[PDB]
Amino acid sequence: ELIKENMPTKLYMEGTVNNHHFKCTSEGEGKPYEGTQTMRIKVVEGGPLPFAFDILATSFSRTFIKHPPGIPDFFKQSFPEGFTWERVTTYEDGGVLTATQDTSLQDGCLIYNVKVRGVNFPSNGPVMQKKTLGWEASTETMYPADGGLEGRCDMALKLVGGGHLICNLKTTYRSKKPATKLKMPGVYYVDHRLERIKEADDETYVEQHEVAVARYCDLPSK
Repeated sequence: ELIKENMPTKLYMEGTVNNHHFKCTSEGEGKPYEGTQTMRIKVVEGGPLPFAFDILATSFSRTFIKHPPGIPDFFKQSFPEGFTWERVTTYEDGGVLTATQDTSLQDGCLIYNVKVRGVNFPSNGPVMQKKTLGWEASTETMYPADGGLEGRCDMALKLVGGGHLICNLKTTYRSKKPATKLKMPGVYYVDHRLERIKEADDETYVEQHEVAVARYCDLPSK
């Protein structure tokens, strides 16, 4: 329909982490019905960053989740109007990262505008010492609430040396489409894997790939 089998993306990000101002742009494409996509990211102001890029990774694309037929796709249904989200990520060592995003569809292209704000990352911790090795796979639970979706998950950042730094994510996804036009899902789950494919020049160029698939819980009941 409006969301084709192949779909290009463009993203504009602006933020500050521990008072460090920066900007990024990216471009990618993916297969929205297959749940895959790639993003090529450039830090265009404030580079090289004094924190691990990993903490921005999830801020760089909900349309590219594979929803099987029994699960109404909130995000795909939101077009042509699009949707927005806002998220708080709380790291167990005190860093907090907040992000808000607008998603819109313009002349065949998904356009993302993202504002990020990070505070209280410990100067001695692995994020500011850039001692991280990317994210483990994780599962996000989606709960319908008041016309929108509440996403919740935990994620863990691999550390150089072994071990993980754990964080908790809370997101609220809201549609710009009128609620009369949206079939809401029930509770469901999204499994994600987000991998870095390439990086250059002290993380001022990064290429990421995500795969994300929605499912219900297949565990037996009574």
